[PDB]
Amino acid sequence: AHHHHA
Amino acid sequence: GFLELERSSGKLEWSAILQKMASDLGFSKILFGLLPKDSQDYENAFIVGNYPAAWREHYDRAGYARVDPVVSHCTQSVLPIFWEPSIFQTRKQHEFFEEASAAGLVYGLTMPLHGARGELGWLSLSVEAENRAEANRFMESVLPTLWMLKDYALQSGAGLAF
Amino acid sequence: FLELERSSGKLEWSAILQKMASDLGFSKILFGLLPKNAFIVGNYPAAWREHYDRAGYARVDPVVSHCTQSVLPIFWEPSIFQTRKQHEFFEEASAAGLVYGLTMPLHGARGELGWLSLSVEAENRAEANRFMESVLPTLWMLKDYALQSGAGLAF
Ligand SMILES: CS(=O)(=O)c1cccc(OCCCC(=O)N[C@H]2C[C@@H]3C[C@@H]3C2=O)c1
Ligand SMILES: CS(=O)(=O)c1cccc(OCCCC(=O)N[C@H]2C[C@@H]3C[C@@H]3C2=O)c1
Repeated sequence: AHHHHA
Repeated sequence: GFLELERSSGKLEWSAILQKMASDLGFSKILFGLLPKDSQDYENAFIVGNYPAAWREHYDRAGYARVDPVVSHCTQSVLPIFWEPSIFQTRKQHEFFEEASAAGLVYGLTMPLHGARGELGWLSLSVEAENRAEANRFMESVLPTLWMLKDYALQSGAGLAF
Repeated sequence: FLELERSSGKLEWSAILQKMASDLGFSKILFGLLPKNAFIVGNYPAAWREHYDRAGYARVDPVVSHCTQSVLPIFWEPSIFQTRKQHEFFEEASAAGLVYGLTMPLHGARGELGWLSLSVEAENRAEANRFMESVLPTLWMLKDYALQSGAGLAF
């Protein structure tokens, strides 16, 4: 859940 | 400790310490990169790590800083980006990741770096695993440690670099 | 952290943050974020916040100068209050109940500048330090999640 893609 | 990072008194010693820390944590290849405020002079960024030299040269020649979704993410966010297939969306990004895998960079994540004086950079770390599920399990287990590491590396690295 | 990042409005977001800080053992918090007239949330005593502005303590508080130079946390320890003005400052903070705690500097991707300050209640500084160190890895993630989501909400 820590994966981010702005 | 995170302490000998701050205590290191030279880029070469510092680099060696940070390399050993990432290795000790279980990561394979790393790239720590830092630029000063409002800079896109990638060719002169403070760079440490063991990313393959052929990949680093290919990346600069192909102008990948403008393709790589990790780089654009780091300009927008302080949160980590895992190298999930789903972030390589355009054809150029898909080809970029294919090339990355030829250089051995298949599983990993990048922590954006945003310094107190506007420094901008990244701490990228690759994982060697049998599959992406295994790689993601490992990275999630060490993420709280990595989250502190990236700010200690940012603070001490920026002091040595600028 | 997800419900923080998913909050709809500032009031909901502030309430979640406050609860998360309480669950980590902190009784008072102040989150402040200036753009590149800031975004302020928390439960710091209102009279302290007013005194702080009126006294111009931003130019005295060692926490503020630390945040402009670093991304690392600073614990509120006697050794950081040096000048005379800085001792008086910490004496007044005590009157407001801000005795033990730490501040995480906030440096946003778009140049936002801020702080996440957290106060803990303890019997002595050694105990306070144990309380804070025991949750510091979680706080270290929280401050970046709060930075990213708060910057998006306020600006
Ligand atoms: C080392 S360099 O030649 O001096 C250089 C020059 C210009 C820009 C640089 O940033 C690259 C850092 C971002 C990153 O890690 N993306 C991952 C995404 C994918 C697996 C593979 C990567 O590479 C580095
Ligand atoms: C809340 S406000 O009135 O709108 C306002 C207005 C202008 C500047 C503000 O930043 C101050 C935040 C830094 C901080 O927490 N230092 C601690 C250090 C020590 C126990 C005592 C503190 O206070 C806050």
